[PDB]
Amino acid sequence: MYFLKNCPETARNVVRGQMPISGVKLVRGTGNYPTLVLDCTNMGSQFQFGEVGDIFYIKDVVGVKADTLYIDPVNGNNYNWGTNGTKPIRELTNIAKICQLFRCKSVYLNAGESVITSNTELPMVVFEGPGSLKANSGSSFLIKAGGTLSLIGLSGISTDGGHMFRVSTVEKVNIHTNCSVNAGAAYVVLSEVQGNIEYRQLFYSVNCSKYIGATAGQTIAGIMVKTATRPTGIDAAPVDGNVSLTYKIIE
Amino acid sequence: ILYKTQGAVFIDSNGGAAVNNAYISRLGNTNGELEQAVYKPAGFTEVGDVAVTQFAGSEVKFNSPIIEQASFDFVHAGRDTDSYGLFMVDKPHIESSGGKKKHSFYLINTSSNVTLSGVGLSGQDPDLDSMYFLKNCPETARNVVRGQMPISGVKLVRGTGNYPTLVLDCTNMGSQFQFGEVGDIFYIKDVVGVKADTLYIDPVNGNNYNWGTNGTKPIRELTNIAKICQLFRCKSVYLNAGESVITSNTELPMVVFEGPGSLKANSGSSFLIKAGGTLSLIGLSGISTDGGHMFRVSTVEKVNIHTNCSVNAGAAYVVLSEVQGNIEYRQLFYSVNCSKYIGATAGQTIAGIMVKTATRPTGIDAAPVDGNVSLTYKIIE
Repeated sequence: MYFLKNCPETARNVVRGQMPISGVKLVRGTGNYPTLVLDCTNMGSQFQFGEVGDIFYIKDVVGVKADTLYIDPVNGNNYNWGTNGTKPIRELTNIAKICQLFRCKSVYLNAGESVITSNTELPMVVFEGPGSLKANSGSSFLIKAGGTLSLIGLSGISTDGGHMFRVSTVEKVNIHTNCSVNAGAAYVVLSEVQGNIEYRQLFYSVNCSKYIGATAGQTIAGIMVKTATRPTGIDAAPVDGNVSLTYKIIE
Repeated sequence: ILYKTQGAVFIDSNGGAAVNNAYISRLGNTNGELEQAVYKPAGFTEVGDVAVTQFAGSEVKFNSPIIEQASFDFVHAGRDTDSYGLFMVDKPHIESSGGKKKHSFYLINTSSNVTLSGVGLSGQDPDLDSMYFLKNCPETARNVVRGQMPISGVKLVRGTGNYPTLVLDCTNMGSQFQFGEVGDIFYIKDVVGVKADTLYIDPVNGNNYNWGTNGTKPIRELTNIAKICQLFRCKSVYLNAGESVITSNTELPMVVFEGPGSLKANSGSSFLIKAGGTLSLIGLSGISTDGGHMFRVSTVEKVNIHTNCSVNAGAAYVVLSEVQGNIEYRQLFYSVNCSKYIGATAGQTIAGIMVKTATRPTGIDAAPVDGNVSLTYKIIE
């Protein structure tokens, strides 16, 4: 419908009214700045039958919501909105942005491994589904906002070497993992700022050198690890020296 | 147009057609409510003259029409097959002598975009008359309202069907919270740019037709308080004197509750906590249940429960986590009674607890929570 060619950072291409009844591909473009705005647009059933095209070009959304973002690394299509179960997207690249725009409460991961090869932000929502999450090429999942990130019943999450969650926000961060977790020789959580983190591992299994660490100046954290399958050797020292514990619940 | 039964009727293919600055009026109000529309959609069964009727996929653009003395100003139905046909009205000037009117916008199986110009009204029947009547509008439909509400109080919406579709898009509400009525809050899907600080509840004198956001017009039941608070971004709920009760599980917004009223969960129901934040009960005459757990938490986000009033959960718990929760509960003075402060249905919930009152079940100071809850901190003398 729209082609945004080199629209400047300050420009806005506002869309109001009602979308066509039949599905359409909303936008495509060229240029380094998103400018399309959905201002209370009546999307009809476009989430189910249409496509966004290129999500990069959407600047902001007002009055349009969706409860869940669906990902399918096998049968997904990035042209899709991703907010309707029958039209899931394929990659994780823009899931933080999409959840931000549509105020999603959860992300559903269909069967298969959803992978990242460079640092990618995760929205602070509930992740569910049979899929798994993987950080390759020594990348990390990024936590840039406060709230609670929950991984529930997933096939697991792991990295091929890098720290699993890099926290760059000073707001209260809760990490709730109810699935298998494996950060290998790295940490499950690395605070890159003077953080405030609560981490809780519920059942399944967890592996890491430290559950939580920080690059420098003291980070406060609370931790609960409820599972027999853990690095029992760090029960006495679950965090690095840059982290101070508010509470420790293990065993 | 000066008519008796129907002013104008637009049906089927009228793509791109326009009706600008129309002046449609019935000649007087007398017996207008008895006129029976001749050309109408199947979905319109009411009796009363209709100024403008539209159906079968007709989507004429109505710019600044002036509609007078009509029972129904506009009756519009989307196409039967796929709800096609946007109801488009920009700045209608609606008037009626004696304030006689049934509905201004009778929308059936459709979407709409209406901009108000501060002119309008709702009928004399304090129960059935409303500006909008939304009939069987599908889940994907949106009936958007922009502009300025009428200066005089009106009842905004009524409807039939299982899906909310009305959207307040930065609507200038004027003094409608104080003088008008929402009518049926169920039909409101979303609200943008419209806020209110407090929701007022009065189980004795309240009226559910009210918005509830103005102190002189409180609502009466707790059924939709969470929805209303979420829509208008309310910061607190004020409970007027008397007992506000629920008989089935009801969500509570995470805001401050104040006032002389009390909260009561009857027939075994529980209050539901579905979002993170802080729920505070300050100075109320008390909160209690007739047997169900007091607060059922279904969110994994951090939840703070602050009760500075009398709390009685009887043989049940004050808080039951239905998920792997993260809860902090603080009881300040007054009294508290329960079998356990916090419990969970399964796989460990973390909780912090402070109980500052001598009037508590001291028998559980040593074991304040069930086996599915692990404590982060415990502050009890």
